[PDB]
Amino acid sequence: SHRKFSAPRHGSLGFLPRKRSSRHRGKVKSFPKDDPSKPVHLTAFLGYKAGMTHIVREVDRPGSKVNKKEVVEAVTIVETPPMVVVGIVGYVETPRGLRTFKTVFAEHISDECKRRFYKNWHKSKKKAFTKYCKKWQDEDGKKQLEKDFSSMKKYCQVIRVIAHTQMRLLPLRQKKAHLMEIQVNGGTVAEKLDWARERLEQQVPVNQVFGQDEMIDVIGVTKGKGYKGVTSRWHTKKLPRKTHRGLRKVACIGAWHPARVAFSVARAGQKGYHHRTEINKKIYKIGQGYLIKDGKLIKNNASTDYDLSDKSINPLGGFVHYGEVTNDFVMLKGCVVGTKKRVLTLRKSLLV
Amino acid sequence: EVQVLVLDGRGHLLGRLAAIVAKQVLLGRKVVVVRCEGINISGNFYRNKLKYLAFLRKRMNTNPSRGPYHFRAPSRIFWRTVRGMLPHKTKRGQAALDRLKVFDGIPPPYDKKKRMVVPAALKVVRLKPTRKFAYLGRLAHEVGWKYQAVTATLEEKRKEKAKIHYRKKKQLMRLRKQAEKNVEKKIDKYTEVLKTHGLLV
Amino acid sequence: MKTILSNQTVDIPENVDITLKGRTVIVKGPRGTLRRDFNHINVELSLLGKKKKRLRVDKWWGNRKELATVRTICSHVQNMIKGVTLGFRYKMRSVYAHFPINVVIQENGSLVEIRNFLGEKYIRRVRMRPGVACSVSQAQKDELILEGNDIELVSNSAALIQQATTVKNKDIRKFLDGIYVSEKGTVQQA
Amino acid sequence: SGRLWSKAIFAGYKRGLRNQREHTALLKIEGVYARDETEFYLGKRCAYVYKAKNNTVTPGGKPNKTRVIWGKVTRAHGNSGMVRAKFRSNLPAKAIGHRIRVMLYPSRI
Amino acid sequence: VFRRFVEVGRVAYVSFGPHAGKLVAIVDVIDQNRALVDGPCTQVRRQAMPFKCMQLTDFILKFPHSAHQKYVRQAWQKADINTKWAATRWAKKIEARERKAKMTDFDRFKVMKAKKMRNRIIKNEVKKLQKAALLK
RNA sequence: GCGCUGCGGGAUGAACCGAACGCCGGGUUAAGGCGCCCGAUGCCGACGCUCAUCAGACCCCAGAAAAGGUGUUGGUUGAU
RNA sequence: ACGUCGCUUUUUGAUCCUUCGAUGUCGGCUCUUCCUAUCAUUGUGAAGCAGAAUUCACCAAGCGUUGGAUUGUUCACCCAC
RNA sequence: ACCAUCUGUGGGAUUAUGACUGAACGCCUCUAAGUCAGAAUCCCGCCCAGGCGGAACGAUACGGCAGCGCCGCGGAGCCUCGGUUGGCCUCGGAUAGCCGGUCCCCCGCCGGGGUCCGGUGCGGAGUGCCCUUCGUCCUGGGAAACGGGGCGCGGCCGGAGAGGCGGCCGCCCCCUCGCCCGUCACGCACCGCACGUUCGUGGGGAACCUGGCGCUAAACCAUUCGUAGACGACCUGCUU
Ligand SMILES: COc1ccc(C[C@H]2NC[C@H](O)[C@H]2OC(C)=O)cc1
Ligand SMILES: [K+]
Ligand SMILES: [K+]
Ligand SMILES: [K+]
Ligand SMILES: [Mg+2]
Ligand SMILES: [Mg+2]
Ligand SMILES: [Mg+2]
Ligand SMILES: [Mg+2]
Ligand SMILES: [Mg+2]
Ligand SMILES: [Mg+2]
Ligand SMILES: [Mg+2]
Ligand SMILES: [Mg+2]
Ligand SMILES: [Mg+2]
Ligand SMILES: [Mg+2]
Ligand SMILES: [Mg+2]
Ligand SMILES: [Mg+2]
Ligand SMILES: [Mg+2]
Ligand SMILES: [Mg+2]
Ligand SMILES: [Mg+2]
Ligand SMILES: [Mg+2]
Ligand SMILES: [Mg+2]
Ligand SMILES: [Mg+2]
Ligand SMILES: [Mg+2]
Ligand SMILES: [Mg+2]
Ligand SMILES: [Mg+2]
Ligand SMILES: [Mg+2]
Ligand SMILES: [Mg+2]
Ligand SMILES: [Mg+2]
Ligand SMILES: [Mg+2]
Ligand SMILES: [Mg+2]
Ligand SMILES: [Mg+2]
Ligand SMILES: [Mg+2]
Ligand SMILES: [Mg+2]
Ligand SMILES: [Mg+2]
Ligand SMILES: [Mg+2]
Repeated sequence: SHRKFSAPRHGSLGFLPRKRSSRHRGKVKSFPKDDPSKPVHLTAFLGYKAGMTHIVREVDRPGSKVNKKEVVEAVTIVETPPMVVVGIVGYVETPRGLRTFKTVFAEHISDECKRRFYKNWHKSKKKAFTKYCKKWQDEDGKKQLEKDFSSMKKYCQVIRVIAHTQMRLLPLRQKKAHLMEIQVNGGTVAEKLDWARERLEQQVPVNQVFGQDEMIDVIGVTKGKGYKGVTSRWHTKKLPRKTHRGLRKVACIGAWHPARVAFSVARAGQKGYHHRTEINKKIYKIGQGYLIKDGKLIKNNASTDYDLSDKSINPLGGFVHYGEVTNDFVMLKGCVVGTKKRVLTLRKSLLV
Repeated sequence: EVQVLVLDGRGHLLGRLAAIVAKQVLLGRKVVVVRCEGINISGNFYRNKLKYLAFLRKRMNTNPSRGPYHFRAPSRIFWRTVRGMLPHKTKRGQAALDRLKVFDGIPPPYDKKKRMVVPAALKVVRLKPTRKFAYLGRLAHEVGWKYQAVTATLEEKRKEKAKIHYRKKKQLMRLRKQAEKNVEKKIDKYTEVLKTHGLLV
Repeated sequence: MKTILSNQTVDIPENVDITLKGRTVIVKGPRGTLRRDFNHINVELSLLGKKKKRLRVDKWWGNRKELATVRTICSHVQNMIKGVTLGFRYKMRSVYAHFPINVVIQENGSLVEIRNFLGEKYIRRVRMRPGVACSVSQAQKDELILEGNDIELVSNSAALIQQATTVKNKDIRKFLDGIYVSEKGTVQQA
Repeated sequence: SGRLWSKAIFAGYKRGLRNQREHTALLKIEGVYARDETEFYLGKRCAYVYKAKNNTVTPGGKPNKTRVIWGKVTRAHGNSGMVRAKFRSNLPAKAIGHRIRVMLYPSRI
Repeated sequence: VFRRFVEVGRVAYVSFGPHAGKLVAIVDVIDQNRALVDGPCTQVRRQAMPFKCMQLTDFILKFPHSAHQKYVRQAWQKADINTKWAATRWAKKIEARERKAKMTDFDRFKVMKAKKMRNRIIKNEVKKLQKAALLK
């Protein structure tokens, strides 16, 4: 018979399965649509969740009760040292999807990037790309690389740069660099290759990818919680105290028929450490890293036009469980997924 | 007969072509079907779209991941039609099914091969001119096929190349008709032998 | 039954040139060129005469339904002959009780913006079909002139305007507000 | 040298729908798609030529991998050029869809 | 667009059936499916014959509908359809097919030797025209 | 008739349709079929009727009525 | 209205085919899914539709349909949103 | 922890319906052919997972004379799986129509269009075309001599949808045989008989010998980390 009282289902079936993410680094499942009219530009960036503080600002929202009034808004600090472009990858549109056409790497690869290629760097001979790099010097290699760039020019429709973070500038135990592909939008494919070739081995600051007052998306892996019951994983109503055999359960996991447990019923299992893509996280401040100017160290990235105090974004005593933020950072309104020290993928908005 | 039978799917009716293909793969005879997007289905489009939407509703209730797989590509739709016409739960049927290759558009290497039609399944032959029919390409595009535009772009490229090849053939054939007229005295006697036995008219 | 033969013949003015590419009809006249494709109807089109031309539509062995398209094609061709000689002029009138309907023409008759329909702050942007020019009448107020060569394009453009100004959630027997087609005519008078 | 035999496919065994008679085979011969065209092939020797692991004696040659099951076309089957054939041993089911050689002898033309 | 019409006097070539490969004249039309045909000079007596086995030719005789076979024969011989039909490429294509199916084993050998030679003389002249056009 | 009974057909099924049974070869059928599963129409089968945005599709048998249609196809009675 | 044709298995009956070397019985609670003969919400047609409100009908089950007093209650009834 | 705080989205075909043009039915008609607007529905996108599904790229095992790669279609032999018994190297498509070939105009030696001329039961035809196997000798005509044959060499161009293939040029060597019809005889002619003929120097697993060229790694465990965790798994660090 029908359930006496109507009630919404507990949880969303659009985030199934609730399994531990197969990847630790956030993956850009969809890059922004390419408008050839736009200038050549990167669409994503990698940052690290340092921690959260709060700000005070005046709101210009006509018709609101906070119009021309000051509010306190929580913000998240994402440390974004410049990324190094170490490769270009081309994609061809096929009736089976997008296919990796050709990959060209730069001549010089840092040990930060090279650590990504090894499970045990300590025991390795660090031979990765040792023979590949000679292509940039040998005459035969130079022609072969030019054939690759021309073939990518002629056949590829999607051009992406392979860039890596600089883990040496971060206060983390990890020295292995997170590498990712960042799509290059704008311009023609020929302009994409010309633009990407110049950036090879170069650094790209975060302020060249994102701007002030921009709605961006944050992609990353949520905080892991381990094995969780239905009460915590799916937020099902707790059963009465008198319940025998335990009460942190779902009482009925299905009708007699169909004679199988359905996939839509709440079950115990892994909670957290799920890949997620939150959107419309506004950029409040693109902070500058510590700078050495004419002998002295400039670190007043937390000073505003109304609080001229010479202080850094670092809270007194440093960010808890993260460290000190000395590089460029992005101040995002609200919270984002992941623990402290979690690598986050910052993507431009897919929407208008 | 040929080792591999390459069939152009354009202008053909889905079920009629599937019946012919299913028999051939059961008799050995590796078959390759191309341009499955060009396959037609009898009846107006909306009726056929309703039929396939009704197919999407069939999912295992307890676990749709195990339930029927709704393949959106015109190639896979035709492939599933053929599978329904085979004993695909036996080794004989499975081996027969492996002998069939289906492609949307004409991929290499079959784009530079002569493609054969099946007049018993051709729409111009099997359907009255006043009956409505549906295109498998449009039907698939509206049930979740993503690569209608990419296939259409690549097919236009292939057709450009095939016309250059045809212009070359017409040039070569015009020259061969010129060649025969020049050397007609030297091949007169050989021409009569062909004419005597009906090899020429 | 299946009738053996059913044909209707349409005359052609001396200033009009019609060429046939199979079932495609190309009509050329002083006002321009109109092309229509009739590949969806299995009929035979022929041109008769040399000093004065004449188009004939033939249908062999058709059922009752196939029989009906013979006059349909002939009427379509006569409309095309009308379009390239005299054109089509669909006059629309704006009817309003209280709030006047303000129509401004943009992009040389290609975009029609309708304002203050029923007092709404919503501006209606209606895009004319290609080859159709909309204008505001100068002789009489509250009147729009739609001019084009294809009756179907001109009339569909008028239909788009008419259904743009639709009263909702109100008794439409009262609230007779909108822009309505008042006259169907030709740019030139014979 | 040349083919000297006609190509045929072991389509399957004589059968209804739920009963199979393995002592009789059904053959499809290329070029023969009408019943009236099967009269040439009636009585012709049929061979299922396959290979195994062990060597077996070869008439007029050295032992090799090749083995043959010998048969003969017995009658036409249906209206579509199929023929019935009986082989000295019942054809193995693995041969369905494979090649059967239809010889040109015993000749009567 | 049509050029060949079923009418009284139209000469049709029978494709299949008892009289396959013969010419007949349409004497009258029974209904939409059958016509009254009569080949007096082609050894096909007057009888009904469906349009499905008839292939219209470009020959029309002048005699009134349902006329006696005598007047059909007179018109057939007056226009002399038999020789005119034989002169057409349609008939020549037919007789070429009969010859080709009639080829004995020796004839097939002789035709092939002629093919190994004629196609080869044509091939060289084609190559010469390739080279001549390239220079020009 | 089933029960006591297999077998061909009816997808499947105690009763339906054919037919009742030693172990086999050849031939031919019944009821039932012959697009493909799946043996057989791969006949240049015959004459129509029907378009369904819930078409229809074979005893038992496994879905439908009153009522209505200016859909279409025949036919009846009148009338100009 | 008098008549008359139906559909459903959400009531009760009728029957006794299955289960008596046993298929745990009412109600609630918890939870999922499904049906539509749609209460609301999206798009609409009609009115004895001036507006507002309301009623009838169509596409339509995507989404929602609650907090309590009495009662073991299903069902009722009332308070309030 | 709504007991604090942040974020939640774009298309498409269309339903109902309302229409356009328009016959059936000289009028009319949203429908018959044709066409338009159209929604919490539907399908896709966004988002979650990622096939007994692919892709691109890196590094590929040393003082042992070891392991390996590639070439030399290098030499044999072995075990093991067998199927097959010439090729077709491609316009687009129309079907109440189509195909081929030319003289003029414009897109720039192209291509398109307008005439004109042929073909159309498709003969510039898949009911088709191509190739062809007995070999050799003597010997004469044709045909050819702008010729054949060589992972023989080097170079160039084209092909990315799954290119995994195709063509051209330069040179060197070699033969003037190759293909039609003739002269001339010979080959085990194995004494009527089956699995013969081909792809093919087939695919696979090894174990040798042989010459040249080329390479000297990483994974896992253990340890550590705690962005992770029931255990596995997962993120990390380990002489600049
Ligand atoms: C009056 O309500 C009831 C009467 C009987 C039963 C039990 C039976 N139901 C089916 C079986 O025959 C038997 O089940 C068992 C385990 O004995 C349950 C409720
Ligand atoms: K319930
Ligand atoms: K043997
Ligand atoms: K019981
Ligand atoms: Mg409910
Ligand atoms: Mg994606
Ligand atoms: Mg208790
Ligand atoms: Mg879905
Ligand atoms: Mg999907
Ligand atoms: Mg109201
Ligand atoms: Mg209005
Ligand atoms: Mg008993
Ligand atoms: Mg008895
Ligand atoms: Mg019995
Ligand atoms: Mg049975
Ligand atoms: Mg049944
Ligand atoms: Mg028997
Ligand atoms: Mg019978
Ligand atoms: Mg059956
Ligand atoms: Mg069969
Ligand atoms: Mg009543
Ligand atoms: Mg009971
Ligand atoms: Mg029990
Ligand atoms: Mg029991
Ligand atoms: Mg139980
Ligand atoms: Mg309760
Ligand atoms: Mg309903
Ligand atoms: Mg629901
Ligand atoms: Mg109580
Ligand atoms: Mg909360
Ligand atoms: Mg829309
Ligand atoms: Mg109208
Ligand atoms: Mg409508
Ligand atoms: Mg629309
Ligand atoms: Mg062999």
